[PDB]
Amino acid sequence: NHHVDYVIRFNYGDIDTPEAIKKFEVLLLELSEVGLQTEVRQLFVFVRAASKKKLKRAVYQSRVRDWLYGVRNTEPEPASSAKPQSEAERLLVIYHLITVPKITPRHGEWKNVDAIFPLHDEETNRQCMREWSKKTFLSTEDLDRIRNTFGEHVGFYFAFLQSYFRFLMFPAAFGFSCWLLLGSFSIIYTVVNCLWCIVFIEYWKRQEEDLSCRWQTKGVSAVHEKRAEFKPEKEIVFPATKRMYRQLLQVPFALLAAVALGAIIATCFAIEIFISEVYLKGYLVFIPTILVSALIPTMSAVLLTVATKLNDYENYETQDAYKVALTQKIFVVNFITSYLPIILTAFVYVPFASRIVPYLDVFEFSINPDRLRKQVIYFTVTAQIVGFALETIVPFVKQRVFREYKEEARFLTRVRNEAELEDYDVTDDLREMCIQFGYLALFSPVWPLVPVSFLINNWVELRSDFFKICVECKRPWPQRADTIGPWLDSLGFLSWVGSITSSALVYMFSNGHEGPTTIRCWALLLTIFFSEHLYLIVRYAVRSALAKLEPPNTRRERIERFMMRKRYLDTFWMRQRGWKESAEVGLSLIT
Amino acid sequence: NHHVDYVIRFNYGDIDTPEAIKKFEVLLLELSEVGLQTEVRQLFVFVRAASKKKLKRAVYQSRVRDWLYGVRNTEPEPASSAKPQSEAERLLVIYHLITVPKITPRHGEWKNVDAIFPLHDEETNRQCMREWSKKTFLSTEDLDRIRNTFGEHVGFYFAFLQSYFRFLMFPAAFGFSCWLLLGSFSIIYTVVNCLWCIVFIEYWKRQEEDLSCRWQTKGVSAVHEKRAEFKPEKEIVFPATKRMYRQLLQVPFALLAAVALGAIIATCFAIEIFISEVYLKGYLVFIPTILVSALIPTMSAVLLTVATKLNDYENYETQDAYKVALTQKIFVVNFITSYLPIILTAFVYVPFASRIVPYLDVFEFSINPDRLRKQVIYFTVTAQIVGFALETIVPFVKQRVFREYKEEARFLTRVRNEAELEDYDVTDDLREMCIQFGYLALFSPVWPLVPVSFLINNWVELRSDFFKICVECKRPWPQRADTIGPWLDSLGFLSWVGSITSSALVYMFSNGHEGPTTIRCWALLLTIFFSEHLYLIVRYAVRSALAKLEPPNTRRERIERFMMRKRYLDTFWMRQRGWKESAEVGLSLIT
Ligand SMILES: CCCCCCCCCCCCCCCCCC
Ligand SMILES: CCCCCCCCCCCCCCCCCC
Ligand SMILES: CCCCCCCCCCCC
Ligand SMILES: CCCCCCCCCCCC
Ligand SMILES: CCCCCCCCCCCC
Ligand SMILES: CCCCCCCCCCCC
Ligand SMILES: CCCCCCCCCCCC
Ligand SMILES: CCCCCCCCCCCC
Ligand SMILES: CCCCCCCCCCCC
Ligand SMILES: CCCCCCCCCCCC
Ligand SMILES: CCCCCCCCCC
Ligand SMILES: CCCCCCCCCC
Ligand SMILES: CCCCCC
Ligand SMILES: CCCCCC
Ligand SMILES: [Ca+2]
Ligand SMILES: [Ca+2]
Ligand SMILES: [Ca+2]
Ligand SMILES: [Ca+2]
Repeated sequence: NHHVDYVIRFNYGDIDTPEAIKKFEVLLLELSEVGLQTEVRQLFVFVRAASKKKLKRAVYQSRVRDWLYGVRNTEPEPASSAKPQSEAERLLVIYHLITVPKITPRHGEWKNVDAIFPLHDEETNRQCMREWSKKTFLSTEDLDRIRNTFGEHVGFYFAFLQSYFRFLMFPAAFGFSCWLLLGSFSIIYTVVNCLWCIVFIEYWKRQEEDLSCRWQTKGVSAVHEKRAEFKPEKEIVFPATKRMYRQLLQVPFALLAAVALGAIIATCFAIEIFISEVYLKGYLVFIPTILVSALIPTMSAVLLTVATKLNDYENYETQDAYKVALTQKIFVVNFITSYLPIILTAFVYVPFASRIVPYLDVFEFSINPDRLRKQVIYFTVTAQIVGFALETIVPFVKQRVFREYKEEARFLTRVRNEAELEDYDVTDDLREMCIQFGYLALFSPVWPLVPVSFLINNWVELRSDFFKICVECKRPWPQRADTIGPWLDSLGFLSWVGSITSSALVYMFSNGHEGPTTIRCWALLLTIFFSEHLYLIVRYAVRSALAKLEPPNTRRERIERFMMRKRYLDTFWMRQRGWKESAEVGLSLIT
Repeated sequence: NHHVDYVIRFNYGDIDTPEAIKKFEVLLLELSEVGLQTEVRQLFVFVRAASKKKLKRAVYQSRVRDWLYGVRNTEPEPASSAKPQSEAERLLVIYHLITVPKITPRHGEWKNVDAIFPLHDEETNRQCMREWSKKTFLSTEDLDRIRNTFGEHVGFYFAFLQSYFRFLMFPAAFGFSCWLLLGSFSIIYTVVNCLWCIVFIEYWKRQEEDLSCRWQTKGVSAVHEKRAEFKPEKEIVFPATKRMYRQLLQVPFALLAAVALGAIIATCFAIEIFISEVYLKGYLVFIPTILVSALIPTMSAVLLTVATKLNDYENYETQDAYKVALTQKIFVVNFITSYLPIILTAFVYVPFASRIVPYLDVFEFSINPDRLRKQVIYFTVTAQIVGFALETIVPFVKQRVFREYKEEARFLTRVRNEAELEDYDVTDDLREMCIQFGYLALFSPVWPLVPVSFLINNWVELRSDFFKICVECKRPWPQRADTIGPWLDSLGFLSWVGSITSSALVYMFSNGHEGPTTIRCWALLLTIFFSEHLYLIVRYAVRSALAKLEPPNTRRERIERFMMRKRYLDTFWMRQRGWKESAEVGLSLIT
């Protein structure tokens, strides 16, 4: 309540006598530029809009600026009827009316300010957290409500997850038939799956071209806020050619992550085989479990600081390209810590365990035949439950218990209890969706009921993720995007390898595993070359098909830019006696 | 001379008494719409511009129309200083001032008119046919001269061929070292070749984005002339969804062309092996040569009429998409009649001739070891000479001899001698360049001196193709394009397979051919999977590198559309006493 748009908190780090001076500078610069800077702090500084006229100029100066960079594409309405018409759109102007240069508190670094965040609208969360908890799919008018608050970068998540949930009803039905009627490893199911994983990619690439155009946000790559942490050396900047000689260093980082995380997973996989040989039994089972659940959360956390100390080398003048180039350096960790402990089961054991059974240095064997099937149960069913309680229930209990040991203006506690909470990142929430797409592409022929396990998940995960933004963490400031970003390029790579891994897995499991038995000459490498090249000419056929059907929300963009230019537009021997005698020459010619 | 812009000829087919009437209609419709329709025919009708004012309106009505469809992107200059400033640009308005509906003679069909064509400017051909016959590369000011006449669709050919000639100096030097120092089949040369074939593709895709922007023609896909041969069923048209159920029939056509042309090439290859067995000797050599040089020119000519009777099924409302969709149906013939007689040598003989020697039904054998090397000489060296004389010298003699047996206004013969000539097609001229790129990608490790054979060719072929447009065939009317078209998509496919075919050819020629000897299990299919997947992550690295460096002619497009929109733009508990008292609250808080 109380018409607050943002708060601005303070750290109290050092000696107060320059901090008296710095408090003026973070307050003089506001009141010279925005209005009604107020504090009933303790320290956090409230901020309002200035007037019902100085705000209306700032909305018009923003609707002009994205127009002439080629986003809005209509004409900007003037300051007479310049109502913001959206709660997220008004909060977006104010944050650009604070964060931008030429105004900055520079909220992360180079000053002494902790965070800037808006306040929740509790009465419209409570009437939606219970509203679409009953429906099985929420409508386009419901998704625009998640756009008119929380910005659009949060809005592309819940529309992706909705469109992911809507297409999962086809493999969940068809995989149910292949489980109940067929057995596993069926040659029909692994073909329909890879044909399914093409259409969902090529539908969503067409779907973003509607939804980033219907929300008037197609082309925001031109309009990105700059990073303060940027070191140019010229003026009207940094040469992009010097990036390529320094982004080339990213490839020795990817070799390092595959060789450091590759060892720790292969070590802890080798030890838990060794209890099947030698073994006290029940005590020693959790010895590889302790080591793998403590080292790769630590070793990956080392590789974040290596990636961060690498990513701040290359300058990346825009804020978006910094977050994208960091995320593409983390997916090589996320590919290798989540798919390697099941590649190493399916492609090492059942090929050969007789070669690696006589090596007894970590102090008769038939293969336990369901080591693979039990392990693909563990992520897609079990870890979807213990991962549900760990991101929603357990941090909700941690924040509730923490307030209980602590215990005209009562909401100054409520703002203070909101200021303690965490801060949402959609990139942290897209990686749990992009990776679990991998198990549906890479390892679905083992136990074909895995799309049923994600169908039940993604209905609940759609609600629990809207739960955690409203009551568990603070409100994200409204951020704009024209796509989900790096993941769409990586959701297509992850279905590439799913065509190689599946069709190689179907051939060996032709009614016998037997870990030197299966032919590889005309069989294994041939069905990889043939299946994967049949993958490519199908996605070439689907992508070239959907590019010929433009959807209506982007057809109304091309027509509307036509009408804009329509309105700015609106602001010597010859003697044959014309044609009546020239035709008389032709009538004379008859032979 | 004589200020003629186009001529319009006539057929004299049927009985003259409605042809008296039809002569009025093709002349009344001109003089109501254009000026100075004149004939000193025999029949062909001259046509001029109307005035120095009615022409200037038509140039302005064309510069407006491509602007508001988003091509010209500046503002159109008004009719005061609306000089056409180009010879091809003035002839382009007149042809659209004749051919377009709502005016049509519809020059191909549904009336009785044969052809419309402009006249050559002989004095500026003669001063350029000898001018750049001395230089080794012609400049950007020389290429604009081939743009300001002959349109732009001819202009993208001579700029592609120039940029192809400029990058061929690197394999011609490096392949000369690999021939003189190394032998054939060297593992270094086949890697640098496939790395070369990526950069030339990814440079030219970046180069068209300059050259179709510097010529003010980026986005002409919006502005295409319609086809008269078009059968809609609605109004404000034909559903594009019905195309996909009928373009699906293109794939059984491609199976038919590979099985009809596949037989005749495999038959005539089998017979010329059979003279190496049984054999009179010298008479019987040319028996497969006669059959293969007479059936595949006939059998392909059948497949044009099948493709044409297929392509007119799907409507293709634009003129460009008809020519593109025909050309993509002919490349499956051109792939299979030009590369199959050397795939079938390299991948059948030296794998196994002992299996196919005992089959003697077409009435000891060591393999003639240079059947492959002598055959790859034949296209890349010999057929480049007998193909030179067959497209330039021999049709020049055919047109010169034909006039000699025949033998105030002398040029009415010159126009009549120009009207007899052939008509140029750039698509017929790009296919001889796109296919000979295939031999440089697909079969370069045999006899590595093949880029020297195309370097000498492409200097001569650049001049002889400019020779044949000026004196051998009539002038093409100025046609616009923003790319070379279908070939750029097919010049990348043709380097895909060149990474598979080369790296498989290096493995079976590791110092022994021996047509069951080479391992294929861990060797042949493995070096295809690894080499080709290393091809893909290199072209992903090159394409993502060049997309980060925008060239200046398209940077001056994005800035210039910014300045266009710049000019159309130019046509309640609160009491804390501002900030000077709000800061006084923070100074009190010290502990
Ligand atoms: C279950 C082990 C038996 C392995 C031997 C059978 C392999 C010989 C038959 C090849 C089957 C694959 C044919 C090539 C792939 C075609 C898919 C496009
Ligand atoms: C010349 C005939 C000899 C064939 C046997 C040699 C094959 C065994 C060594 C494999 C060489 C290729 C290694 C895999 C390709 C790596 C290229 C990325
Ligand atoms: C607009 C949503 C279209 C629904 C199509 C769902 C069909 C799922 C199967 C996809 C083809 C394999
Ligand atoms: C761990 C991967 C290397 C193991 C090699 C196993 C060799 C066993 C003999 C099979 C011969 C191909
Ligand atoms: C579309 C790519 C997946 C096709 C899978 C086919 C696998 C064929 C294996 C047959 C072995 C008997
Ligand atoms: C980038 C477009 C790739 C898909 C089009 C090429 C199809 C490649 C098939 C190659 C099979 C040998
Ligand atoms: C503008 C033309 C650049 C010339 C570059 C030619 C270099 C040829 C070798 C290409 C790299 C393999
Ligand atoms: C023409 C292609 C089929 C020829 C098959 C040759 C078989 C020879 C014996 C080799 C066994 C793989
Ligand atoms: C870049 C793709 C071409 C690479 C060719 C490598 C071929 C390796 C063959 C080695 C066999 C001894
Ligand atoms: C269309 C983009 C294709 C290139 C990017 C994907 C790279 C594929 C490499 C897959 C290796 C297994
Ligand atoms: C080991 C996997 C390394 C590559 C991860 C995917 C990065 C490419 C995305 C297109
Ligand atoms: C036998 C070759 C058939 C395919 C020819 C290439 C058509 C695809 C172009 C991308
Ligand atoms: C047989 C090759 C087909 C390729 C189509 C893109
Ligand atoms: C090892 C896979 C690398 C893929 C890079 C696109
Ligand atoms: Ca989850
Ligand atoms: Ca979550
Ligand atoms: Ca030629
Ligand atoms: Ca030619």
